[PDB]
Amino acid sequence: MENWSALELLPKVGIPTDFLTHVKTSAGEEMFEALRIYYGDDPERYNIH
Amino acid sequence: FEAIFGTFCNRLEWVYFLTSGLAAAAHAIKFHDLNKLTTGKMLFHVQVP
Repeated sequence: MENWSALELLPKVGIPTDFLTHVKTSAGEEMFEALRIYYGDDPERYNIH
Repeated sequence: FEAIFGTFCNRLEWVYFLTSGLAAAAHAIKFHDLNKLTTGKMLFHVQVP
């Protein structure tokens, strides 16, 4: 595995998990469509800003 | 008498963009021409190791 892992530090800071299942389910289906249109459906590789 | 024993036509072969090998280098999409004011500004922030 890694030399040192940043993933250990995100929960301590307050940034939860990978955003994959989180922002989808925590959206209430209202933030989900906004994310799909104004942010992107695949945050890896690319994202719009 | 004088004889005619032939009338012939040229059988054309059709060419398509998507069935060509050159198309592999492309990412071809069909879209509306909604007058995008010379949209020559695609700005990218690309992560660098």
